Amino acid sequence: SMNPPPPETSNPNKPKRQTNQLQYLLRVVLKTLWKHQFAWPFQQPVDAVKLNLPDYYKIIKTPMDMGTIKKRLENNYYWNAQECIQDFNTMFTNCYIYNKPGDDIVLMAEALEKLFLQKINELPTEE
Ligand SMILES: COc1ccc(S(=O)(=O)N2CCOCC2)cc1NC(=O)c1[nH]c(C)c2c1CCCCC2=O
Repeated sequence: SMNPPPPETSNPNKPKRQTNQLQYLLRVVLKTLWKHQFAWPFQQPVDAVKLNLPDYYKIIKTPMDMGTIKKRLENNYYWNAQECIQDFNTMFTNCYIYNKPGDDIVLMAEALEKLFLQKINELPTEE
């Protein structure tokens, strides 16, 4: 089976804005996770073809990854900070759905999620 197309990163029909919360999500939250030592499994969509995981997209129907989130922020895809925070949480939830306690990917996701929470708990004030 094929990979699905990656999630849309630009919608030409959506209005666009810059906010301090969106700046924080890209330049502080995403950036901090992007340069972490456990970021590499989460920097792009799971390639179930090359990795030979034919059941991944039978189990994961809302795939999400930091490469997609990064592009969404850079393309002003998100109007509300909540839309971006939901994508991060979907990415982590997918990991814990597909994988088991003691898996190396689970320990990596847990460390990244701890850091995500520390950064998102300092989300700046809304305009
Ligand atoms: C054995 O697994 C890999 C081996 C090499 C590479 S790779 O970085 O060398 N490379 C990626 C681009 O295609 C060429 C190979 C990646 C991965 N894997 C991931 O990235 C990844 N991420 C998640 C979220 C996941 C996974 C796979 C584990 C279970 C599902 C699962 O939850």
